[PDB]
Amino acid sequence: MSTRLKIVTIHQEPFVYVKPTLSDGTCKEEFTVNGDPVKKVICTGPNDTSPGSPRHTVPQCCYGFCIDLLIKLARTMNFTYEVHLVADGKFGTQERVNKKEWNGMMGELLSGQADMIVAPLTINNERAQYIEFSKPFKYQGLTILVKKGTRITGINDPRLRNPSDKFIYATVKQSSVDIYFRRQVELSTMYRHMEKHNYESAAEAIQAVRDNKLHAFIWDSAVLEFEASQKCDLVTTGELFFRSGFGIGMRKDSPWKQNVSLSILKSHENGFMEDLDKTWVR
Amino acid sequence: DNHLSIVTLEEAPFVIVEDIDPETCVRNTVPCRKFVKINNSTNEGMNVKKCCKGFCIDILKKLSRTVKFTYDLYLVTNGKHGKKVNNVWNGMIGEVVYQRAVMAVGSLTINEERSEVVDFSVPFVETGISVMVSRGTQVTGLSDKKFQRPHDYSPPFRFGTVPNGSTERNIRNNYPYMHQYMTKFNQKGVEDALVSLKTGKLDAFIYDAAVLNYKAGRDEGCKLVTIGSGYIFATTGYGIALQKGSPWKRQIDLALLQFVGDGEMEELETLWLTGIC
Ligand SMILES: CCNC(=O)c1c(C)sc2nc(Cc3cccc(C(F)(F)F)c3F)cc(=O)n12
Ligand SMILES: N[C@@H](CCC(=O)O)C(=O)O
Ligand SMILES: [Ca+2]
Repeated sequence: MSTRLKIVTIHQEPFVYVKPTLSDGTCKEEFTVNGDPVKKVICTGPNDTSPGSPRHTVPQCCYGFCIDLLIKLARTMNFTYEVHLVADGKFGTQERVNKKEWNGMMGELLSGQADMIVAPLTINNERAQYIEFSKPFKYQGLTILVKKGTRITGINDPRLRNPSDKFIYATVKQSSVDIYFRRQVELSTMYRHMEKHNYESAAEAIQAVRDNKLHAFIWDSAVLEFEASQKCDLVTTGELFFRSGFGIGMRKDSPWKQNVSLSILKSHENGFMEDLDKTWVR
Repeated sequence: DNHLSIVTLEEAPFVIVEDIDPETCVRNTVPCRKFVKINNSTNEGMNVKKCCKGFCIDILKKLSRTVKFTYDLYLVTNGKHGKKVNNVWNGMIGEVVYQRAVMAVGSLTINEERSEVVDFSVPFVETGISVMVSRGTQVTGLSDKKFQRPHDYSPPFRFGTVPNGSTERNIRNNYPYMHQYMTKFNQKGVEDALVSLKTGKLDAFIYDAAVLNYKAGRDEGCKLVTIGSGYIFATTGYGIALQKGSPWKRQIDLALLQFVGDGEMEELETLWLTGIC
């Protein structure tokens, strides 16, 4: 009987934190430094994160910048919803099967497994051909994460432009960064190295930089800078390249698209988005 | 139905208007007409052939080529960017609302109330509200108590904006005391405001982030600066305004996203917006 919107998200701190529920099935009552209670949602998702493995779905606790944004959107527009984490753990690329298919949250939204994507989902040309993106809720770019001590000028450093098996670098598989390094002819050499080392998740990659398994991680500045400020053993290097925004994703025939963008614009104008930025990102 | 009526407005470096060759539009310029009145006792006037260039004009050239349309570019004469008066829109927004233009190209800020009456493209220039001061002036930003509670200071801080645009609308909505206080310091335009900042008649000038960053970058002697590292309150962007339900939006959005991906936007930023300071 449920007419609730199905929301798909992904584990991606500081936008989406994913934690286990307590034994009673509720979310641990936590507070910000501002003394305000952290709003939390029950989000179902697979427990076994491993690829090509059976997915056992369990209720979990979701919170962060994107959850606070969802709550405001649902409040403003008066919609009911239920949250789940993308079964395959990916953002979403279109891959060759003659036929082509979308994976990640893109695939879930297009199949009908989701009615809206509320995550740090990059707005790019490839996705915009198939889905409606709201006006951006955040404008950021790409940067590089390294272990402290490593010296790199940025993307144009000889250790990246002239690859070798000595210095290993990567990004997340089936993500907008993966799309970008594959589309741009000028990044072909860089992509050929990366396609061999690319990680299943940003968290797996950040941990491998810490464990000296990966030397450089190319990812979203909004995520990398947050990680660098929290883990002082990791530092962001170089200047920002490929600037892009994050947007809410919907199917092209969604009746909510105009009011989702209007709500995002209202939130930028009244300081709500800056409040979220202060609570979670800076 | 490929030949489109397009409205623009002069605002350097986004749209720069020049006189025609004393016979046509040479170089990187495109023709733009401006309706000029014979006098103020009549509605009679004439179209004056001018030449247009700039960051937004280069975007229009790329879109025209990629999306495959031709156009008749004109400069708005009824207001500027867009203001709602008793539910009646003027400026570039008004021209689109009242279907005298298919699209508005320029330094046009995306905001919620304009989005209720027009469709905006994806943003293609990052902007919002910034504060220009003479180097050394101590203000944290738009939320500093000098702005929020001006009369707590002796003498009070003197600050203003150019009224009737998205900056004034935002301040009116968010900071009612600040807005009613600022109105005595309303500036006719950006050139008058900068001169008031230099002649010591103004302490701060609040305006569109993209235009202030450009003006700070070219300021003679680099005396005038934007607070913070060019901090932006009410972050937004410039977008192309199209009529609600426009068949042109899909392709324009796809073309603008394609331009960013290919580094073609970064080139325009290098060519038109960067400066000495
Ligand atoms: C064609 C894709 N556009 C871009 O990659 C892009 C620029 C190239 S400049 C710019 N500026 C913002 C700033 C911004 C931040 C938050 C919210 C908004 C808004 F809601 F107005 F759209 C913004 F425009 C967002 C943004 O995507 N771009
Ligand atoms: N870009 C603004 C004009 C300048 C401003 O008010 O800051 C607008 O579209 O209204
Ligand atoms: Ca779109």
